[PDB]
Amino acid sequence: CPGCLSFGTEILTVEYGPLPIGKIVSEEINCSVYSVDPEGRVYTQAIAQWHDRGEQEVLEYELEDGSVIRAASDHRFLTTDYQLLAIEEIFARQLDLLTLENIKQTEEALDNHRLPFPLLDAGTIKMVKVIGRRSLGVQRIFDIGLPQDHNFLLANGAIAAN
Repeated sequence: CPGCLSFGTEILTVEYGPLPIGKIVSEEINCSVYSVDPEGRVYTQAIAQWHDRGEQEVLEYELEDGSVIRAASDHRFLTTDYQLLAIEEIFARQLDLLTLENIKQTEEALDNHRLPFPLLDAGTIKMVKVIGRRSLGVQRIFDIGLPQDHNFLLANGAIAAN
């Protein structure tokens, strides 16, 4: 599973705040995530499918802002130019990840505006590079199915594909 994330990957949920994808899938939690459309606007959508994909090769990617992403080398994330590329590629080409700097402040703003709302008007964006990685072997992976755009915001501000 290319678009799978490790158990502990924290997804920013509307109703409960950050929750590990493994928990969301293991309990098949009905909740919504924050996603970005092709026009770069943020909106919420409820999870439609919960997938427990067993195990596969997972790497730990260390980000410039200190956060970390544990996923398959080819998992895609949103870049500063609005391209969904494999994190390994983002590391290899030293591209910048388009991320939200302050989650709390961003969610607060989105609570007082009509959605979808421009991601850049929601909060301050930070362009962070992926500085390194290291194999973790084969680990437990999961994925959630969304009804609209196949991406969602992580607790660290990064936007992961699905």
